[PDB]
Amino acid sequence: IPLKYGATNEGKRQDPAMQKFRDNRLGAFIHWGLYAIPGGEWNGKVYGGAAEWLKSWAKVPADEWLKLMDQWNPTKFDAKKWAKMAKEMGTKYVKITTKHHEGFCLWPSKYTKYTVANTPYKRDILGELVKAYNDEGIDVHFYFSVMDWSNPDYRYDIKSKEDSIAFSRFLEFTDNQLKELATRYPTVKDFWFDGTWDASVKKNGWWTAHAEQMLKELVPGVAINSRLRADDKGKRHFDSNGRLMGDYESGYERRLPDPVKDLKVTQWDWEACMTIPENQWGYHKDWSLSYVKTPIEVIDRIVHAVSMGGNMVVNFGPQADGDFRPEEKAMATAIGKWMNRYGKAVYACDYAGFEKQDWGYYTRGKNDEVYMVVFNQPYSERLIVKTPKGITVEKATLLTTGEDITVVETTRNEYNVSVPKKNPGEPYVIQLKVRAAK
Amino acid sequence: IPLKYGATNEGKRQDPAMQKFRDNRLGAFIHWGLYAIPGGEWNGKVYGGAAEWLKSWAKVPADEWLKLMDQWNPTKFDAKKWAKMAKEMGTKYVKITTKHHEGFCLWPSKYTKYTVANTPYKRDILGELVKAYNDEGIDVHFYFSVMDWSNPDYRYDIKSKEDSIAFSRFLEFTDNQLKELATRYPTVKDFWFDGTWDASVKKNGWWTAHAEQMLKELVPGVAINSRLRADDKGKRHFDSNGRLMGDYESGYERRLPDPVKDLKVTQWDWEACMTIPENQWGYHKDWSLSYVKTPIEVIDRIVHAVSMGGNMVVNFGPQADGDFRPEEKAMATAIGKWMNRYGKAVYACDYAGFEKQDWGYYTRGKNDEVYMVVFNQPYSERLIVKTPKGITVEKATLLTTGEDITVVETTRNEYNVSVPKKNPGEPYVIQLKVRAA
Ligand SMILES: C[C@@H]1O/C(=N\OC(=O)Nc2ccccc2)[C@@H](O)[C@H](O)[C@@H]1O
Ligand SMILES: C[C@@H]1O/C(=N\OC(=O)Nc2ccccc2)[C@@H](O)[C@H](O)[C@@H]1O
Repeated sequence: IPLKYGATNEGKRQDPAMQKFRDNRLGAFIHWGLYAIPGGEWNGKVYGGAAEWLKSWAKVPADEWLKLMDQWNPTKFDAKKWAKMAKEMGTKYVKITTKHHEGFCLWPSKYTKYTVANTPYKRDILGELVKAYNDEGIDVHFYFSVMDWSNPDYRYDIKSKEDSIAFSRFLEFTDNQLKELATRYPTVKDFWFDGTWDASVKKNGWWTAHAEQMLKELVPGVAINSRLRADDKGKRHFDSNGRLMGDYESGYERRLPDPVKDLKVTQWDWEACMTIPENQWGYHKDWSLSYVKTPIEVIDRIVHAVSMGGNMVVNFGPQADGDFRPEEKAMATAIGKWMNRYGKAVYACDYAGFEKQDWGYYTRGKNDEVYMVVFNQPYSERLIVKTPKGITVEKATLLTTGEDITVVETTRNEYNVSVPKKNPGEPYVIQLKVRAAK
Repeated sequence: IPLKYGATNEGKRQDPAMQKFRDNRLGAFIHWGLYAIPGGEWNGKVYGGAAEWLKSWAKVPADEWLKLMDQWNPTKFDAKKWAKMAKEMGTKYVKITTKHHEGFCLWPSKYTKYTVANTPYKRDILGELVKAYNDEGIDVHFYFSVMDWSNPDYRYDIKSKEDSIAFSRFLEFTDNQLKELATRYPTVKDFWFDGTWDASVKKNGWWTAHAEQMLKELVPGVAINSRLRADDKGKRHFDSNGRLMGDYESGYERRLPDPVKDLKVTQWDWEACMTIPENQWGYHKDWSLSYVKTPIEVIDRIVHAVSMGGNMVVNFGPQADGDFRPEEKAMATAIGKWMNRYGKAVYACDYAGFEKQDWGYYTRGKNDEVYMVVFNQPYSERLIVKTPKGITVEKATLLTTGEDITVVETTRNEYNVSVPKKNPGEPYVIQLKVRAA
């Protein structure tokens, strides 16, 4: 099908900027906005829904919601501390909410009064974060919500002549903010779009293709996520020729691809994001309301992503005062101790092409290292490895100690790899040397 | 498709005899015959192939092979010590080679001279084992090879009038031995046929249906394996309508059914068999030539079978002297030590209807117990349980202790059934209380 506004990449991008986005592998997400103030409570009622949607849950008028700017004073905010927290965690990039659905900008936009500038704190939070993260060697990605609850020219659908004209004004406004972010903060490496699912955006595929090109023209090598993009026909993420639009698929949140049934995902770049609670992105005061993931449950999902050729981003919702809740400091600390030991099987790794086994995941390094990441320790003391046609295992090594690991052939294309003599007592890595028959 | 010699069961038999066959779940195989004497070596060459096929590997003439009878003298043999070893192991049934391809009979058959009777030992080994196993409360099943290298009336195909005349004589001989086993040893619970794959048997489907019928008449509630059976069109195991013949499917000697892709096996009774080495059933003197399974690799396979509504039989190949090699005594000892702790999860258990998880297998007790048989201990300290649509986990208990196990709900239809407060330190069992509505 001829499309003017469909996909622009033939397979994965291999330019250095995309290779860096991919090699980074582990990200953090920051959700910070006016929603951190009520933290899921409005007018004495606590709402179970995602805190950053509280304006919706509590049916708050825009005027009353955005009045929260008068209370915005994150006195314990310290962009250097935040960047050290991310660096200690082992995050290679941070994705920041520049503007959520609420419409409150974390940078002093000249296109709205609903920004950091018009609060008691006054400071350009986005700018302080970009510089602090960048000083730590950490890449910065901008989340941006097209849907904007603060602009009455937004429309969910086009059902009239006045909807058409208002939505045209809305797209001009959106272009102004996007160009302003690209120009103010040229170290930006990615635009992660949200609030682009409505019938209104679907009917403006041309506009989604325009925003992608506009930002690519302003920011050499910038990445753009698939959630932005609709084609000529208003088909999202993948065009009507089934090709991926944008630079990477960003449709995975809180259910990762099946390691046996979804090997299709290894054909394109992709990024999963995840919450620590079941479904809280912004600060919610009461994490007793849903299940809260442990560090290992989070590390399992990071390795799972990389094992299938994808990035993983772990969300944080900072407190209204500018500090991180205890649960989130414990998470970043725990992930960071594990990444310092075992990160060689995450950073710059990818799909290995081996059949999934029960003990954990395989990942593949740039020089054909095959890492076994063991999450489930067999009582048998043998890790089953089934090799693809023509692949043999020549050696196994415990990554953290360098100790040689016994490898025994059990049948054609199957080995037992021995567990370490001493139980590592957490998820661990055995590095395989393998050979391809010519 | 209209069939006279297709399936005789509609779904699973549920008479007490089949319920016993199924509840037993854990079997032992015994491969014992003349092949135990050479143990895979013939004229100074050790053959790497299955030792019970040595006659075929070394191309031994029947006359020369069957002369091994002259050396058959297992003076270390004691059926009571065999029946005790099987009892310690937690085996509920024993499948015994009455006659393997070589055609040497472990019972004094009237229809051939190639029997224990015509050896120095003289004694009815089969009858001795039947009594010893039965007195320890162990069911006894008869392996029987229709293909018989001792009888020149055997044919692989029927391509001449002489082929027809000879094979007809061979089927008469086969019926005689089958009738003789069923009458001499009426405690027999099952006949597990082998040597039935040749065009000669496939083209005589009527006969396979006759041997099943004849044995079911002589032995009330006897089981008959799928391997015997060919229908009217020569379709084996499953008839041309896709319906299982005999009382259970006998396969998965190479690989067990896949826990995700082959849930279809839960629809019929089935039994897997396995070797401890990669492919040795009869005694082979050199177990260094292939990989030898550890006890936990064997218990993994047993639990896998029951988790998919199947039986598992672990093979033993006794030495020519009538004793068992050190590796087989260690295996039997270890399987029993584990089965005494955790056997509630195996005996009289079946498919649980739960989505397979990485840490191990579900089995279902007769009263809706759900056992998590944990082989792969998560560092997370959380065992993921996705329940089917309309099931909840009310509690969890370390089977060996009484100790209660924290269940946490995580999403709709998912839990972190906690691991036991203390790590059972081997494949272990946590028991779940479920509830539907
Ligand atoms: C990154 C997160 O994502 C969102 N929305 O994304 C989706 O709705 N994703 C989605 C929905 C259905 C299927 C797949 C993805 C936001 O509304 C949320 O507040 C947060 O910023
Ligand atoms: C029980 C064992 O089984 C045999 N044959 O069985 C099979 O080959 N079984 C099989 C093969 C393919 C698919 C399913 C079952 C015999 O030749 C062997 O000596 C041993 O007695």
